[PDB]
Amino acid sequence: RLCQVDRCTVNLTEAKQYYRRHRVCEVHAKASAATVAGVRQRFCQQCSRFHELPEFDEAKRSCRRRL
Amino acid sequence: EEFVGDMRIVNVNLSNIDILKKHETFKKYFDFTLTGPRYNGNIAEFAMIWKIKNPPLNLLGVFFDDGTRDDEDDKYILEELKQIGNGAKNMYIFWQY
Ligand SMILES: [Zn+2]
Ligand SMILES: [Zn+2]
Ligand SMILES: [Zn+2]
Repeated sequence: RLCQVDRCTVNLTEAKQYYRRHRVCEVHAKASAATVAGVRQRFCQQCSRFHELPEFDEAKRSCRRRL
Repeated sequence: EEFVGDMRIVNVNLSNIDILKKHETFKKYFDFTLTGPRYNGNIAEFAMIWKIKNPPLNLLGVFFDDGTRDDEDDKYILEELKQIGNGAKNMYIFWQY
């Protein structure tokens, strides 16, 4: 229970440090959507955090904030 | 100086990769456990994970100091990485000897 995606049983112990630190597996970090705490979310490339889908435009990998 | 848009290409020569473990700027972004030179798709701890394709003998890594980009192993050779800065002000290219 290290990946934030509900029911993801990937062993992050053996993942790259990036994934272990941000509590997300490679596939879930790149998924257009995933259920996190019962809510459809996407792993924001620029923030390295899950946000709810309304914070993104369509299929964009990063949320609307221009950093 | 070499530029692609508003992005400066900065070649950095190191006697070994261990020097970057003590570099105030770069130390958070390298993954020193990884074999073969990596680039970062974003700005976060340990973010330099994406295998650079067919790297030259002495390439140690690439760090883009801003923006996000396509994040995949064995896709982009070094010359192609210069084209996907996407808002990076500096592309640091780390070399040995
Ligand atoms: Zn996962
Ligand atoms: Zn975001
Ligand atoms: Zn982080």
